[PDB]
Amino acid sequence: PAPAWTTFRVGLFCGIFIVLNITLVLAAVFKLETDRSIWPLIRIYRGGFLLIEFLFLLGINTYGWRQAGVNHVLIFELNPRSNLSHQHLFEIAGFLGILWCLSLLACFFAPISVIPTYVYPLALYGFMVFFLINPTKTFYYKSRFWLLKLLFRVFTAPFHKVGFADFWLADQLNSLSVILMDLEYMICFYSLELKWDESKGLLPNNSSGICHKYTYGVRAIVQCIPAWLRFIQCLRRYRDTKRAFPHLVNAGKYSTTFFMVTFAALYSTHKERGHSDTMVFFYLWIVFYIISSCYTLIWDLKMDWGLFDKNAGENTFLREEIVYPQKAYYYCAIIEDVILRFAWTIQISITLPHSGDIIATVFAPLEVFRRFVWNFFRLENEHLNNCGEFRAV
Amino acid sequence: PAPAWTTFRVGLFCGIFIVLNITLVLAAVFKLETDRSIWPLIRIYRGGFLLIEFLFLLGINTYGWRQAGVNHVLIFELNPRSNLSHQHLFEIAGFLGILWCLSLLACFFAPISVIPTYVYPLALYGFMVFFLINPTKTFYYKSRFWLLKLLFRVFTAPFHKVGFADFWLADQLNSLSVILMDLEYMICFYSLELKWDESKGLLPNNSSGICHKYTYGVRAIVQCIPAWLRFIQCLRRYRDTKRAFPHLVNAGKYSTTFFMVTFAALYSTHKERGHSDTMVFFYLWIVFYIISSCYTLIWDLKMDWGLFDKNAGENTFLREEIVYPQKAYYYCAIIEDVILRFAWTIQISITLPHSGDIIATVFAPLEVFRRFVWNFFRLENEHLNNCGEFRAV
Ligand SMILES: CCCCCCCCCCCCCCCCCC(=O)OC[C@H](COP(=O)(O)OCCN)OC(=O)CCCCCCCCCCCCC
Ligand SMILES: CCCCCCCCCCCCCCCCCC(=O)OC[C@H](COP(=O)(O)OCCN)OC(=O)CCCCCCCCCCCCC
Ligand SMILES: CC(C)CCC[C@@H](C)[C@H]1CC[C@H]2[C@@H]3CC=C4C[C@@H](O)CC[C@]4(C)[C@H]3CC[C@]12C
Ligand SMILES: CC(C)CCC[C@@H](C)[C@H]1CC[C@H]2[C@@H]3CC=C4C[C@@H](O)CC[C@]4(C)[C@H]3CC[C@]12C
Repeated sequence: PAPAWTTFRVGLFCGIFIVLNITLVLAAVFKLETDRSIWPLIRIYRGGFLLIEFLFLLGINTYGWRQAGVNHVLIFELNPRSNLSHQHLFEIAGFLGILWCLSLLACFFAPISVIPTYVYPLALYGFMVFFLINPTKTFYYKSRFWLLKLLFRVFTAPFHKVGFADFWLADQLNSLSVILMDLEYMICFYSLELKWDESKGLLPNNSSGICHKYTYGVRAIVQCIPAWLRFIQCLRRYRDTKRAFPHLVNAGKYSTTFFMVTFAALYSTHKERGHSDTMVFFYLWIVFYIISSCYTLIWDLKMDWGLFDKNAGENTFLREEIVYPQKAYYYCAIIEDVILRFAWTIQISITLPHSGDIIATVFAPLEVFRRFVWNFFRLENEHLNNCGEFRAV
Repeated sequence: PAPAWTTFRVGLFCGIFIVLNITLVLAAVFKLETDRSIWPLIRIYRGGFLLIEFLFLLGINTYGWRQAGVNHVLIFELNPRSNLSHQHLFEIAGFLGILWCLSLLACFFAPISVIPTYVYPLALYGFMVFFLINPTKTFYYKSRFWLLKLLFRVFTAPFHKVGFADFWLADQLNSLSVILMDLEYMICFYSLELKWDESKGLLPNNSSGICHKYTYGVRAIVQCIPAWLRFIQCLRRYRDTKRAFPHLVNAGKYSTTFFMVTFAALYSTHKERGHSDTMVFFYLWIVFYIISSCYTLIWDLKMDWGLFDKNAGENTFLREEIVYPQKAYYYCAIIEDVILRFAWTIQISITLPHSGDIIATVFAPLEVFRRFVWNFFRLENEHLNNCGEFRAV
């Protein structure tokens, strides 16, 4: 198992997190100003919230993979000596989620003198970066180094060889593209919008902004920077393997992801300008959201998971062999990976007015939950079918 | 060891406790009224605070006894099958200390409608009793029943046989007599002082009370109800063993505890009345505090612990054999069991005006700490010397 101090730290951090969350809710109901816009803060903190949520669901995944015998230490090609058990991710999640609640609380109370209240997001997202690139061999240096060496083979896409960890993380970034949007919004807001002279700044004097629009191609390019990576990765895998079916057909789906965003952006620009030929684009976009919400779905079931098989037997649209104990799980996941998959690319085109933002903030933790369920059966099908194509035996 | 859920609960409760304590301090600095007396609440909550503190130091003791090999399962005559490890007392302490902080916080905010704010101490000290006398076999029913059957052989003193658990708890109640004083104050305050019509009540409209004085022979009788028990227990042990030295000389020390309290009470009554012959008592009291602060001290070292031995050897006023690893511990305890033991019976005679209360509240957690250090070497000397006189071999 794990030492008795690691479980103590897990519990301590989760308790502090719970109490600080309740205090956050109460202070937001009572101590709030209710006179200035709160969105320039909601986005900046929504990024980090999605990160913390993702780091806890990934701790639950590493427990489900071990209880069911998936052997994720050979698939990732990890080291069978030292690995992060679920209690080592439940611990980083809580630690980084304590500072998030502390920053969000200080941005409400501002319980200090002349120091401005816009330095708290900078402090939080500076500490979150310096926790990762600490050169001193402490606080999980082996894991952070294994992750830093690998976040470098992903962003420089076509110059390396694609292993399962590169593919897994590059596909994990597809459902985590809100972090990039909110990391771009922080920069464009701190650069040319927030007035440093005023002592409040983060909640500006209003109740009209220039960085959350689909602007001159810089919100759309960051929106699908996580599809460009996997497009090039599949093209490289085709260039190397020469098996033209799976890799080319696969890249043809991120290709569709490319068209939806550009057509939505074109329509948005044309109407915010007020051109007469705007509506012709709105008919095209709808075709790409219907085309690409299906392409990525009939691929999750038939090829990623491998469920709708012909020689199933008694399993009624599942595989011949299943690993997870029960059998209702495979049907709840099937019914969920269509409901949550339709809404996922609404939120990619949609990222319209202030009613078009309480939808993005609500659906953002539902694209990091759909990936949490993807990770469960992708790894299982990779274990007993080797369908990724990445292992000789 | 222990299951991985018990350590998680330990950590969770300690984290919630820490955060709620910091919130308590902040709300007492800021949200306070600063217009009404706060003592009628300080006493009522000081009782429960001492209880919670005692239940955590006793968890540390059960760890020190096991790491050093004291074998407290045979001395107490426990069951070698199921016993509370230190993590099962670290858990009850935190659980009961969460409700304490919640009650103390509600008494500050009063964050509910017409319901009065004096029902929170009643709620807390009703739940603390009903956690113990739950007939349903859940939430440590074996331990709570072993304790309830034994709190009955202690209060009915001379009709049972004195084992080590009876003596141990009856001597533990000597340094926990503030709980009884604050349980008597709660009753005499809720009975004839607090006006139920007013919605605040607990903080009365003032900045003159009739229940914390050394009153007509009730505060003093409850003050030394924990010395009467051990007096009778030693008399019974003499009646049975017929060895007249240790038991009679032992009872002769709680006899001295009896005289200090009555002389202090006589002096206090005579001066608050204003009699001319008051000061003659103040010379007697001082003789009993000097006589009885020495009697109980030269007994802790020579007979309870057994340190100042003649055949020590190289241990320089310790035993021939010592169990705890280091050797500075035995000297810090020697130097502490005189400093903290002089002040212990100041606080018994004292319990004088409002300057005579910030001393009792401050010294109350220093008589529950001096028993925390007693428990360490009493059990060790009982282990390797059998000096209690309670085991044939
Ligand atoms: C504005 C908002 C911006 C926020 C910026 C924040 C930057 C990043 C801060 C995140 C902190 C994450 C801490 C590091 C987590 C380490 C997890 C890890 O790598 O372990 C994964 C585990 C196997 O790791 P082992 O250590 O056992 O390997 C040992 C032998 N070499 O086995 C596994 O299952 C793999 C799990 C890997 C976790 C992947 C996390 C990816 C997160 C980085 C993406 C960031 C872009 C936004
Ligand atoms: C106004 C303020 C008033 C407050 C009123 C509150 C009333 C009491 C509420 C207290 C809750 C305490 C919960 C019970 C604690 C149980 C601890 C216990 O008994 O275990 C002690 C342990 C051995 O116990 P085992 O269960 O292993 O025995 C099994 C086989 N028969 O081995 C040990 O080392 C012994 C430890 C025993 C702890 C003794 C605690 C004594 C506290 C009661 C005194 C109360 C008077 C104020
Ligand atoms: C109708 C919809 C919304 C239902 C929601 C689907 C969710 C709750 C279902 C679908 C996938 C399921 C998971 C699939 C497999 C495992 C592995 C197992 O060892 C623990 C249960 C666990 C961890 C399941 C938890 C429940 C689960 C997450
Ligand atoms: C000068 C005075 C105030 C010093 C304070 C004395 C205190 C801190 C000393 C005296 C008795 C000591 C304890 C005696 C023995 C043990 C058992 C051992 O396995 C752990 C250390 C521990 C738990 C010690 C902790 C430190 C201790 C509590």
